[PDB]
Amino acid sequence: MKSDFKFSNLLGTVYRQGNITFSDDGKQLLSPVGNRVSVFDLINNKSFTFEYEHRKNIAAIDLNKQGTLLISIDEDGRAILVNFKARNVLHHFNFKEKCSAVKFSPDGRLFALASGRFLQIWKTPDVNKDRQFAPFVRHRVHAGHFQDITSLTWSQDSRFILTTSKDLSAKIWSVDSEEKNLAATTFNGHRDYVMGAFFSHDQEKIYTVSKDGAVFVWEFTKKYSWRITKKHFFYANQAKVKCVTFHPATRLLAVGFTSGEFRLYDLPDFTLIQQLSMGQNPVNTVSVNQTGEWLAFGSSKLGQLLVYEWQSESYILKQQGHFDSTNSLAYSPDGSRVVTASEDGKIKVWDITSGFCLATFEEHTSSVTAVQFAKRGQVMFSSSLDGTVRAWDLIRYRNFRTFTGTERIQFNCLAVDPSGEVVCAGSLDNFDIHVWSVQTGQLLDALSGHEGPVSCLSFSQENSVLASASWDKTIRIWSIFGRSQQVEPIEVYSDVLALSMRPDGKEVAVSTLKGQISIFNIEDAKQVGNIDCRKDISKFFTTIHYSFDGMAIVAGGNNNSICLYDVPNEVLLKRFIVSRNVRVTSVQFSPTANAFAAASTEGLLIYSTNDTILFDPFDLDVDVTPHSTVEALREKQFLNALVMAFRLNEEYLINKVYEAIPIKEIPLVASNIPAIYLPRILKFIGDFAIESQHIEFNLIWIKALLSASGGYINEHKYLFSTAMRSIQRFIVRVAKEVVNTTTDNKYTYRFLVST
Amino acid sequence: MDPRIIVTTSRDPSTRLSQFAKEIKLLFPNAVRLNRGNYVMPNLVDACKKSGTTDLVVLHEHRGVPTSLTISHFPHGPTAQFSLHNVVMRHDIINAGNQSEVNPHLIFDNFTTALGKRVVCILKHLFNAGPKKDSERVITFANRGDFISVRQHVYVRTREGVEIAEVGPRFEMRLFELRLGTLE
Amino acid sequence: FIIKFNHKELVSQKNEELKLQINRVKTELRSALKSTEDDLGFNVQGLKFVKQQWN
Amino acid sequence: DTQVMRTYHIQNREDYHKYNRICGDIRRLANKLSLLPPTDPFRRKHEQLLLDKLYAMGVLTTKSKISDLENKVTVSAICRRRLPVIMHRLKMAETIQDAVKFIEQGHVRVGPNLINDPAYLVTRNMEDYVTWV
Amino acid sequence: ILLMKRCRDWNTNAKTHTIAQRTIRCILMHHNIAKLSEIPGMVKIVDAIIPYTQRHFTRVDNLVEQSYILDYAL
Amino acid sequence: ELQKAHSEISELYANLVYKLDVLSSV
Amino acid sequence: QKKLDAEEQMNKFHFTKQLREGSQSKDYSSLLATLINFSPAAVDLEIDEIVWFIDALTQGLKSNKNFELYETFMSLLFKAHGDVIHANNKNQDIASALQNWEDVHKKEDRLDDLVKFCMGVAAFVTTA
Repeated sequence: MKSDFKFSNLLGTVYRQGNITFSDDGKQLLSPVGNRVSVFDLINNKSFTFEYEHRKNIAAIDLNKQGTLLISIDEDGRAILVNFKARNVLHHFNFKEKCSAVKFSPDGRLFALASGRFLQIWKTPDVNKDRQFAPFVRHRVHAGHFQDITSLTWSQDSRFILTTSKDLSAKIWSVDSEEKNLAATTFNGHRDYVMGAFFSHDQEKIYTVSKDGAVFVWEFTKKYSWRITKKHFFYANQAKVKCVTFHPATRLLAVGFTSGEFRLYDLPDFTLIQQLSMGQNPVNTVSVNQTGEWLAFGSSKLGQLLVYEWQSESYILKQQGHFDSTNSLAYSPDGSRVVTASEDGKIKVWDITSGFCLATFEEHTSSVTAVQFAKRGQVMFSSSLDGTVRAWDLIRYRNFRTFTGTERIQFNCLAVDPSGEVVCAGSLDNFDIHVWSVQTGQLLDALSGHEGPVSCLSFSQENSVLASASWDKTIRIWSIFGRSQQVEPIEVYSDVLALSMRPDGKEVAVSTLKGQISIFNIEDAKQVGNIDCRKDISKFFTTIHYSFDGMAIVAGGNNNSICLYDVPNEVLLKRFIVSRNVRVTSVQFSPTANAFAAASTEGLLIYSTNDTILFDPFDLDVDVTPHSTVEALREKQFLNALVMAFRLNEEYLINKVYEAIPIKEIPLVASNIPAIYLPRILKFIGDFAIESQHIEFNLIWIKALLSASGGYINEHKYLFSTAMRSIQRFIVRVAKEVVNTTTDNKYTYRFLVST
Repeated sequence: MDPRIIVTTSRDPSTRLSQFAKEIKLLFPNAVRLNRGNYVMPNLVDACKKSGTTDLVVLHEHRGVPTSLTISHFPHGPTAQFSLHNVVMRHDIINAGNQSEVNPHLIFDNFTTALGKRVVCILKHLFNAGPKKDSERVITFANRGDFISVRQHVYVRTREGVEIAEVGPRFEMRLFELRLGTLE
Repeated sequence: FIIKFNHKELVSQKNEELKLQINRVKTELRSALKSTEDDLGFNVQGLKFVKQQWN
Repeated sequence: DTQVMRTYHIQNREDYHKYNRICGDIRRLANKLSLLPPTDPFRRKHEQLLLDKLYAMGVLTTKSKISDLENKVTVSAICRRRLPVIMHRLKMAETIQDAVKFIEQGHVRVGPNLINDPAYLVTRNMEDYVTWV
Repeated sequence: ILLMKRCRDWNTNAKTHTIAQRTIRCILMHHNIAKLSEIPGMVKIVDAIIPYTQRHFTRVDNLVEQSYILDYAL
Repeated sequence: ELQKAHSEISELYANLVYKLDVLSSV
Repeated sequence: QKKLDAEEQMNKFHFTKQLREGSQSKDYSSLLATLINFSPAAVDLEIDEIVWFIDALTQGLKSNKNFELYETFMSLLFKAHGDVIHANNKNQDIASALQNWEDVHKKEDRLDDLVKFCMGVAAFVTTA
């Protein structure tokens, strides 16, 4: 593996503060985090743009009128421009001062920034290529006010700017030096502090709201001038109106509270439509869709990290969690679901291929320390600081058992067999290791062998060997299923915390008490010790994992860095997190061989092996044209089209050279493929299958290949392990579709015979 | 809960110490026979603390009075040393009758709860090997002041007659050094 | 179990009477078991639909 | 008052107020749980668990009776759970001043983690694992 | 209802439930959907039989789909 | 009464366990 | 997308011109296009005509495409109108259209056994 591994997702949605908005399409959600910007699509949540020039963690964000331009503003007053796929088109330090709000036109000509005591409006650049040192042009600026500008509103004429100010007043701005009605007349009389104003989309009602709950209505009579029309006085509501947004339907109001509840109103009626509670944590900001069908509102960082989507006919579209700093991760045996462990004592399941927050379990009394799956796909065991461990199955959602029984307040490491018979846990403050049969919770023994705190534990796929790393310079090996016990080695060096097993039972990886990470086998032949963990903005060794093909391990400490290594000596690639104020605490490796994970305090995973890179595996260009020679082998010689266009690796060719060959030709092809061109096409089918609707077509392929070379992948293991997992998830996720509905037309014909 | 007992002598046992160590081995599922290749290692504290065991038994021989038994509870550290009556030639028995997992009834005669009570706890805390708690045999601890006697008998009923069965060796010990241990 | 221990092409390699014997054996098994499969697969949804009406 | 502020190298003046509020909560818990009928096992069980967790927190290092809960829980007891006082009394440095001088500049280690805070606290069972770098 | 509660009793253990299947497929063929007009209480029954047969669905499904594997190799 | 006293004392005990638990691992 | 409808059907919490113009000839391709376009129509199939609906569906199975939506249409039809289908005592002209559905549904039975083959053989190479 050599591929360009880079961030194109993140681990759970909103940790931090910011604005929030939709696209004009109604199908794309714009919900930032503090550090980057994560724009989901509403159906099948995915990840589109990933800027990083933000040195400070706050955003202000909006798109113009079709989503071709996105900005994001942090505290300092520099902004960054992207078009559609994070080109990072333009970059622009804009201000030495912070910004409160940013607003486009519905026309894409003008541009709106509120800062300091001024108001900036800019001429918008179109989409082009680059070639501007300074792309933004100043149109006008307006002086002046008395203090800060906190909210901003645009009108439909693109001539008419309604803006509030911090000094309990509002003002009006004609854009094109018109002096619309020859008046920029102030709005006063407000007893309390102003949180927002809105201009209605019929040019006759000018709208203001205050922090107390008061709402003031002015008319377009400019006897002659402004007169009040409807007043209020609220003294018993007794909170503060935190945020406010107005409908493009021009009938409805939305009001957010610090108290933790959600208000809806009507504009000239002042009827109470609905209010909804979600907690006590304050509402930060709220924005409505362009058609009033969907509502979304964001919640503040110290309070809920939760953003709901409620409709006007009252049902919650998207609910979510995404809590704080994370302890542990593990991949499911199907490569789609990822467990997380949080500090507040929950266990949440994340479907991070598709951004759902699926399901939770809450029986913990305090923080969670360890999660890992069993290989059956049935059950998963959680470990806590509760003083006990417990079992879980997936959509039965029911607690099997809660093993404990000696007086204890701290467990720190949890590991189970592949056999599912016995569960072992290592006490951080007892010098002993615990086992339990999963049948009862009987206590078999207490295996007394250490002299320090036992701190990392794992099993083998041979499954007769227990690997037991304690924090006293001593690695130990155990027998559980024989009729005796064993002799346990001594390290040379440097107290260990991180243990990691090869899936063979033949190799053990340890992390020494410095940057040296070291490996040795089960006949203690120490292969490599490897160099430090760099990137200060002391050095550590916290987690380490053996990759599934048996050719790589991944090291993560707590120093803003993560390193790749192979089985020989060499440093492969060092990826790392840039931000500003631990980060990494857990890393494991996917069973799809496409990416892996790194549990960070921000929360960020993916590596994403892609195929945009020109690899030349077996002398690619002696097959001179990728087009015309392949065009010759689409007419003739379908054995040679596979070997020719397979040495080539344009993904824009493999669809056609793979599709075009006929059905009867397929067993003749699979019977005559070379054994060296096998795994990349077995991995190609396992990830091309999940996309298209060619189920019959790919299924006759996998019949031919799996029918062809069964013993060869039986003996030449540990790569077709990964590929075989990738095809098996497609097989089960299509089988449980068509067996269900084919049953649902299998009852029908005999149900006709009934009566 | 039930203890883990280790038995150990000097590097040079004869037959008379061998068969004696074979009888003292017969207090299992937790009694194990073991010699040292040095005389007594000073690393036995790391041996028991690392192994997690609770109790230790040492057989040796001195010339202040003749031959000596030693019992110690390991983590706290009380240690009773006792003197024996006869070490000359016992019965060559390593297992006969039942197994030693059978928890017998335990008999103390001549109740002295003034200052021998710490002894009477330890003999309770030693002979609880096994999950049985139901009597098949019996072991007798006879005080005669500072002379105690040890017996092993099996229930032999005959026409509902409570007849004893003498089996094993017959001991008679005296309180030798008992070092004042700690809460540590 | 006896197919996974040992074997069909690790005890002999010839197109013989045991090889074609196994073909009719497994056809008998898959038919006779598919019968019970179809009977149950009609039985269950036969039971559901009356609970659909006993509202 | 400021005798305590000057004895234990407190970097602030706020810390005496904060620990005063926590000890006030412990005393009013003690008084409210005290005024029950003394055969009610609620009172016996909860004062017992409060005793055991205050064993573990190292504040009542002394093995105690019930009436010690009014008596000994002060600010200076929890102030003796601060790191450099554990460091001095474990005979590493020479004064409390020089212990704070070492923790200001990174040479002290509890467990496998670096420490640079003079307000980290130690248990009665974490202080076995204190060394240098 | 007297036979049908014996079907409830016979759906419990494995390897016999098949016999308890056979009459059930009979009776829906020989009576109408109303379970002819005057009908006693058996909602506990018709509730009870569904999870057992749903459970026996998957086992014979696995024997069937694994039975093809001994043919499908050679 | 007695049940009320068990209510408020179990409340302050639940709060106090939290306040000491903040200092327990920090 | 292919998960969206099959999860979308289980519910946890004009068009009248075209079907009658398909009552005249075989114009149900545009009708199946307005079925495949948008609007989960669990209320729209509940607002005679059921025969032309089944003939529309047999034109749906006639092409070798979009069976994953079509099977869901068929089963939802037997969830919603399943009494008017039943007619209390069957074999009206309804059952002729069901008979038109039966044999082509017997034609589409082949795909399941292949899935059993790959699932069990892949399970064997996973084990062995």
